[PDB]
Amino acid sequence: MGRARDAILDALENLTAEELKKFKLKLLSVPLREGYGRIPRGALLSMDALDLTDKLVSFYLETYGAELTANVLRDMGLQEMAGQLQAATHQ
Amino acid sequence: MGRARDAILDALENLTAEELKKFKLKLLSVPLREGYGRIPRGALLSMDALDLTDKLVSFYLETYGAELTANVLRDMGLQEMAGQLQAATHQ
Amino acid sequence: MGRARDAILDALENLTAEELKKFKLKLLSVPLREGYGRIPRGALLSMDALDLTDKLVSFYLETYGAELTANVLRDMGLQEMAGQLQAATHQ
Amino acid sequence: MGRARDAILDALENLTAEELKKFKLKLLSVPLREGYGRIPRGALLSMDALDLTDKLVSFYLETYGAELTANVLRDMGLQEMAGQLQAATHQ
Amino acid sequence: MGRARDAILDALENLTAEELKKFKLKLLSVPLREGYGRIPRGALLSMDALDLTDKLVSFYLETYGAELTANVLRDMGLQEMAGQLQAATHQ
Amino acid sequence: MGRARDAILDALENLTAEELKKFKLKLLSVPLREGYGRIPRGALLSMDALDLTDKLVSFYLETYGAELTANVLRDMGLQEMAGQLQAATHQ
Amino acid sequence: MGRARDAILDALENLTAEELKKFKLKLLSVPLREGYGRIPRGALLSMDALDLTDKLVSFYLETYGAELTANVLRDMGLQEMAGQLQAATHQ
Amino acid sequence: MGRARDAILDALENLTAEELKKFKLKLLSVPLREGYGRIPRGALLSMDALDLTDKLVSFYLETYGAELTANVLRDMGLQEMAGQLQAATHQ
Amino acid sequence: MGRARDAILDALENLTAEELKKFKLKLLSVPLREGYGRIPRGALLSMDALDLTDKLVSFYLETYGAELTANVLRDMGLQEMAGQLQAATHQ
Amino acid sequence: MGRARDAILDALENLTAEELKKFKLKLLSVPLREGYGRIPRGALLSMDALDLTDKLVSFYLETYGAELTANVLRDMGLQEMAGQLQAATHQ
Amino acid sequence: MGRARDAILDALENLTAEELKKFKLKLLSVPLREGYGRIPRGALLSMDALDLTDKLVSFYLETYGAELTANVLRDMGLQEMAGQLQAATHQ
Amino acid sequence: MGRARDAILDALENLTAEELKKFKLKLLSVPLREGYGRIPRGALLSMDALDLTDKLVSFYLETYGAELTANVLRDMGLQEMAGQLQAATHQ
Amino acid sequence: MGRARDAILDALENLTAEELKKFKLKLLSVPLREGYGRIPRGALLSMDALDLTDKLVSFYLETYGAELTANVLRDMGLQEMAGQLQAATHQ
Amino acid sequence: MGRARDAILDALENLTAEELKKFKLKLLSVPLREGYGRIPRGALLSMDALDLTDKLVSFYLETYGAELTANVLRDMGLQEMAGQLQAATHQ
Repeated sequence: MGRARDAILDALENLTAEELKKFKLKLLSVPLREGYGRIPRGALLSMDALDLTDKLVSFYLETYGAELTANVLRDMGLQEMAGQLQAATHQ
Repeated sequence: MGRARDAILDALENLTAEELKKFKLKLLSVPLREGYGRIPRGALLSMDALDLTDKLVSFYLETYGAELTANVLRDMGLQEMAGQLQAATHQ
Repeated sequence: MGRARDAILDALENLTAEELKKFKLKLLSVPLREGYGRIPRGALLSMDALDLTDKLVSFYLETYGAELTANVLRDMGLQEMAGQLQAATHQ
Repeated sequence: MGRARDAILDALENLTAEELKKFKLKLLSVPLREGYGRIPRGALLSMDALDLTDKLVSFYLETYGAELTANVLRDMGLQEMAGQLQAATHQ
Repeated sequence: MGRARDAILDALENLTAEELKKFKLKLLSVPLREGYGRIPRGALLSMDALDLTDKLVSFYLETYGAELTANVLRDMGLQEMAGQLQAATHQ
Repeated sequence: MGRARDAILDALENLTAEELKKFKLKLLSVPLREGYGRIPRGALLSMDALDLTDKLVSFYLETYGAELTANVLRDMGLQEMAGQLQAATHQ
Repeated sequence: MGRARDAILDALENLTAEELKKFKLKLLSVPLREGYGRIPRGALLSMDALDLTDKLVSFYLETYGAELTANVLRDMGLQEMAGQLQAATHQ
Repeated sequence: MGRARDAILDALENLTAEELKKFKLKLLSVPLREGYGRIPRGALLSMDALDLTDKLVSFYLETYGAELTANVLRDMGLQEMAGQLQAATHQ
Repeated sequence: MGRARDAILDALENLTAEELKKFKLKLLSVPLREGYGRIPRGALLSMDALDLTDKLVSFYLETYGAELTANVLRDMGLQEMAGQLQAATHQ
Repeated sequence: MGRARDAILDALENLTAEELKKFKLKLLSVPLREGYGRIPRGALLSMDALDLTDKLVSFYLETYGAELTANVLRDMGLQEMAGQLQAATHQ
Repeated sequence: MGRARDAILDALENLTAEELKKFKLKLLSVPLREGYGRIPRGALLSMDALDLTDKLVSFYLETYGAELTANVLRDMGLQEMAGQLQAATHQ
Repeated sequence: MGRARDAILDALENLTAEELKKFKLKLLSVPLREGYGRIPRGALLSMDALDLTDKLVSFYLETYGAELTANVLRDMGLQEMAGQLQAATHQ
Repeated sequence: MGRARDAILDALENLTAEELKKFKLKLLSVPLREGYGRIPRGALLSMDALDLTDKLVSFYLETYGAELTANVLRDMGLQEMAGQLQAATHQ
Repeated sequence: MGRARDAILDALENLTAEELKKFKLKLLSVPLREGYGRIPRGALLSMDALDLTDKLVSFYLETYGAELTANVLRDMGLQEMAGQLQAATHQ
């Protein structure tokens, strides 16, 4: 399958346990493109990094999942991680 | 068949594992109108969200099931899920 | 031949395997009208849904069989199936 | 047919699966008045609530079955279910 | 013809498929008064409730057949069917 | 014979034990085309993926079965399995 | 001779024993045209697929037997069975 | 059902996790009036507020449960929470 | 007729299904006196408690059957049932 | 008679009960060569490994039966049993 | 039946889950007087309090079971529980 | 009959359910002497300790069965049960 | 049978539970050579180490199974385990 | 059974939660005598004191288990615990 399920993991494994919670919280209110669902709170507020990567690639696709992860990471301040994620996904 | 069973599921999936137990506990003593039975403790304290919503639409009807869920949600404090459920059910 | 043998089936085939046992158990102690017999334990505690519907329409007639099934279902709390059966049989 | 088989069920469905095992274990050593047999251990440790109620009303009569169930429930601590059982059976 | 052949039937149709085997097994060693033979083990372990009632009223008379059935039923614990049999036969 | 009975399995076998339960639950309320029946609740809430795909292709036709599976899958959010299901069935 | 008895056998042989019993049950109450008899309960609830096919082609004619079988199959939900049955019998 | 099961919960959620342990420890030696049992240590030393209030209303009744909770709360020092509990319970 | 066919039953109904299989397995290799045969594997590993008691009293005798059952029970650990069987058989 | 009926059995006994169902399910939709019939669904979904082996060698010949079994095994993923079957049958 | 199976439970429900593991571990190497077997490690390291007390009264007798439990409890340091057990058992 | 069927059982009942699975898995690849068959994977991965001992003594003889069990036990690291089996079988 | 099913186990049993999930997640997107299937997501995200080794040697062969496990272990960082697996497999 | 499974516990129960990790880590590289296996990292880094003592006495024997524990304790600096372990085990 696509390798985008790995580039996301390498991006979410570099987050500390404190800013992973911030990522999950901001995932609850980020604007979404039409036709895509939103992860429910009950599952979102308890997943670890691996489950979160699986769920992100499941609800969204490779391209949109990577793009959404990059946008959320950039909006919360982390610039180098979003940059390396975009570098890994685009080429 | 009515879509009110999906609305309850969308509201019970936004509760974490902690206030789901609180919801189930509050369901054991909430006042009920006449002609409706009460879910026994033996099964109530073990269902997850899916079993709970199915069982709620089983004992109570769609309209009363949604109304009772909204009442219990307001009673325990959550005004956002209750408002979402009212919006989904009424119209 | 009356169609009431079908409306009962649609009510008993929507019960889970656990609550079918509850239905059969409650059928052993429900009050009965005069002139109607009671299903013996040896056969009742082993029937599946289809045999149960056949025996219910055999001992009790169409109207009384449907009414008794609705009463037992409503007594054990299941009001959606009871209402469905009442709507199907009354008209 | 007496309704005491129902009142027992409402008492055995209102207690969790963890303490149903405790009830069945207490049932192996509770003193019995003369002329009444004891449920064999091979089947007593595998029955769920429904078969337990049926077996209790079969081995012991309605009055003594309800009395024994109330006594066992009181002995193991639960006096809410025991209280409602006594209220239902006596009147 | 005496009605005692019917009452025994009403006692053996309330026994499940597992208690009927226990009844037939106990019938091979129950003490018997003088002048009455014992059912051979070849046919006893293969007949159903109806054949069992017929042959019980055949070997033993109506009064002794009912009394023996009640005694065996009390021996294995089931004192509800035994009580019903006594009530039906004595008066 | 149509090969899309194999595609549906590939979509139902990629779901975890928790979201398969949600799929079965949402299959109880999805709108249906005229002339197509609804799977009874008693058997639907107990079958696994293999029985589910067999009965999905049995009750509804081949193309409609695939399309309904895709509709339900997108409704609950999973648009990765739904997309590959469309890719398999359409061409 | 007509080959409709082959098409009916093909339709009844591809459905499991569980819904075969349901088919035989609904054959007891399906509406019939005037001049056609009803299969008695004593034989209907015991015959297998082969005997059922033979007696369906016996009591009713080839055309009416096939059409009634298709009607019963659609009524009980299986729309794949009836489709191939009508395809075979019509041409 | 009485609302005092909800009054107790409101008392056990407004006290911190450090003093919930103190409450549970004090519950192990508080004097009890005759006829009432004592919660075993193994279960008591592990429940959270929801399980604790459920089991408090289970072992003791509505009135005695509320009274015992108020007694323990005053004993350990918290007078505001006990006063709130009396205000909720008595009227 | 000897009552040892009953006491043995009381020993084989007071042990669970996981101990009955162990009893049957150990009955395969227990030492036997001369002149007594061994139950074949094909039938022994399939019969339940009742058939086991009957065939135990058939192959062996009353006294030897009871003694062998007690020896197997004590070898597999259960001392309470073995002592009960001793008390029942010796006097 | 060829021994190829054994090589199939050695392939159907080394796969678990969960994936025997998947094998039987894919046996209902695998493409078939001209002149060969399809096993009826009613009997397919109930046969065990031995009955399945006999049926496979009956409907299809030894060569085509082995080839079809290998193809179905490779399609469903298991390429360890498929290679073993191919090695056993080809030489 | 003796009440010793009741006292042991009162001693095993009053100790935490952390030290129940210690009790079960100590039970694997405690010296045993002759004529009594040792509980196998496979089942001993998985039972809860109820199964443990049933197994203890099964392998050992009432007197020896209580004495051995008290000895093990004193061995690991818990003196008050052992004193309670001795007081309940001896008189 | 030899006692080696018991010494194996005492070795397979003294190891937990987690490492029983490891034992069964290692039994699929252990080298075998000439002329001895290998247990098929379908039945091996589902049987418990009792069935495992029975089939171990069936496929392999007493001497080789005990030797193979000890070899597998030392292979998977358990030097205690293996030594106990050595002592039990040799003398 | 090849010993490679044991080399893989020693590699998968020597890594913690937190990184076993990472291994199973990386197994969902690793490139595969042509002709080999992919483990379905539903079963892959639930099996433990033993089932994982069994199915790894099932879908892939001895050589390719070991090679794929080594490649995945190398990719996710663990160089010691991959080196040990390569040393065990190659010679 | 030997008492050395107790002394080890008394040596591992006196370890703080921090130095227990150091003990388990040094257990991964301590040299072992030939014929003894090494505990895998998967379980070694998750067991607490009780499972660790059981595992040590299982993989190694009484004498070697005690000796290895003493050597590891001396290596990591803790001398008084090693001394008391020697005093307990040797005499």
